[PDB]
Amino acid sequence: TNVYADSFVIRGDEVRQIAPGQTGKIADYNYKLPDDFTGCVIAWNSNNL
Amino acid sequence: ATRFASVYAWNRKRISNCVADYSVLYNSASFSTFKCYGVSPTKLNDLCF
Repeated sequence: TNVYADSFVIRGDEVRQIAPGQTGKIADYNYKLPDDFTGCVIAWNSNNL
Repeated sequence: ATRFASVYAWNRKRISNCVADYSVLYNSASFSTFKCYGVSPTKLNDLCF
């Protein structure tokens, strides 16, 4: 019905926090996913940019 | 601690008769891995052992 694309940059060690039910400085204070999340999470190294 | 024990002779310290603040540890963000089994990291501070 609709699609929302969210984009941001984080440390490589923080990518593991971008998942439903996660906690930590990023998940708690920056970007929280719902318990019943239905989307996809895509991430890649940007040390070149 | 300045020097840790060798894993074959892993050190153990009993913690008892004291008040903890696990939020100071978890929110330190200094640890690469923080995994809990049978206890939630956030609720850990609202419990007694």
